[PDB]
Amino acid sequence: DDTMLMLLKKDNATYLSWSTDAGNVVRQDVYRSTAGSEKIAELNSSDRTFTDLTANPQSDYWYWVDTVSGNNSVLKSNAASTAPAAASPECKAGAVIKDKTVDCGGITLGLSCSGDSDKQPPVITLENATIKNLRISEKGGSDGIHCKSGNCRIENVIWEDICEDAATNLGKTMTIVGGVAHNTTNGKPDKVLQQNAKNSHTIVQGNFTLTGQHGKLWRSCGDCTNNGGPRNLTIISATVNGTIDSIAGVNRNFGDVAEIRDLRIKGYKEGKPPVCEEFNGVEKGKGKSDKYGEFWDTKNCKVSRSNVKPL
Repeated sequence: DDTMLMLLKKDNATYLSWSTDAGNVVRQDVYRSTAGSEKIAELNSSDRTFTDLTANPQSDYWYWVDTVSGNNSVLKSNAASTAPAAASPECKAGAVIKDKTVDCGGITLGLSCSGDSDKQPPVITLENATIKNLRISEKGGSDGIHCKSGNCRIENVIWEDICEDAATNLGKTMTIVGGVAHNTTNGKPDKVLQQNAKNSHTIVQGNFTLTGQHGKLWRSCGDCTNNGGPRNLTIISATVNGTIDSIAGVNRNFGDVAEIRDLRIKGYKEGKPPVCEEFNGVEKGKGKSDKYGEFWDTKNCKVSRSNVKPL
């Protein structure tokens, strides 16, 4: 077994993100160098990120995560450094990966970033496939990672700067596990997740973390050509350590369901940001998509106020 730990020192914080294949985990421990290191956090079994706000900004640090399994075995990750100093051969910029799992070993990949609104090429295309331990470059964000078909998993990816989208789902299920996505504001509104296919499901888990200044996490298209649903989103666990305009927008009439379980937002107050907003979805050229507002515990917004907590 191995745990791959990566970090992003950015936005006055140090973000840890990792993937592990250790089965049956019950606890995770976070260590930071300073008697060669100290335990700075004890975590649940499912988180795959951690935000360190107590580190000295001027110092360079090393980090470790330990996972504890049911057989009492403790697995230590690689040491990860905030300062600079194995990858699958298929880990290339613009690659199309099919029916397999690919470990990029923490390398950085990227194409370019236009700045225009037209569709940009994905840095990675997944067809019923999984990618893990990858950094998408600041200058080559392009259109991030695409799930083109089947079931895709996106595990421990760090978006240094979202270009067009972070991830786009056309398949059956797209599951994001841990990872960290940075964005800077400003001409389309910024958005993290993109999901145009119907009968589709995007899952966000492992405490996937947004940092910087964001627009929307996710919005089912309100006025697209051949619009319809259901388009589904499930946030098992996520953290927004920064600003964001809104979380999830669903079309009430097309059966979209946003289910949100464990959402943490910096300085969260009800309505700031709105969490689940319901809209009327329309066909392109047949009016605008009206906003009904923010809702809780409805057929389309499966989220309770207890599912969202400040930070």
